[PDB]
Amino acid sequence: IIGGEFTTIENQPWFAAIYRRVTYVCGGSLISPCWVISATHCFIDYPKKEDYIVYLGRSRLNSNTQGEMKFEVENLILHKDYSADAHHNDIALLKIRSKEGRCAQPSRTIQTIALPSMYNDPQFGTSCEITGFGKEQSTDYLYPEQLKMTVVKLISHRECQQPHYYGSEVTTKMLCAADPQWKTDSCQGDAGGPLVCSLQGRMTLTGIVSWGRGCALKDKPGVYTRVSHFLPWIRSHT
Repeated sequence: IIGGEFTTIENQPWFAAIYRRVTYVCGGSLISPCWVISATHCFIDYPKKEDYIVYLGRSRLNSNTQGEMKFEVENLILHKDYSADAHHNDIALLKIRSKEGRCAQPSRTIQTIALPSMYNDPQFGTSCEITGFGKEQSTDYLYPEQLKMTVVKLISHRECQQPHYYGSEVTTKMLCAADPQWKTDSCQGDAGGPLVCSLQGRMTLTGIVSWGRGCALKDKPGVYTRVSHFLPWIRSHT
């Protein structure tokens, strides 16, 4: 996360920290006790489910947050229509199961996030939040030890397709979001994480961090998987 602020898991209780056996891989979001949703490009190079570890209720990258839960990946579902270069259908599902053979157990540091209703997204200009352990600066080598979050505004497909933006690289299955001053944004390491918006009432997983040209660059918004356009897929796989 470029700019923004530090936070603890209490402020984004559905955030899942995904690692590979051990280094960090990507963020994710708990949509149900047994299911975490993320981005396929995060695991494409290592599709083997047994190579991953998922944590819930974790606020620190390399330290065990008090109250956290650790899970193995019982099923790593990548999207069969995924394609790259811009990422298409960048969505993935991880069915979690602890060594005790149980799914997530809700708590003050672990809760689920509601999915959007079919094709129901906030109006462009709406402020939403993004969370992750990604770089705080494009030139950084290290990722922050403390979870971060920030606010970005939804950009219409109209605007995002403009010349100076992404033109045709962005599709209707993607959502663009950025800061009006381009001073804050998601970055390397934030992929798979949540783009949460208050949809007239409740916090809703409107998007999943997917891709972007650089980070916090003028006319280069963050691009997110448009969750409200993947409900059939999520439904059929859960």
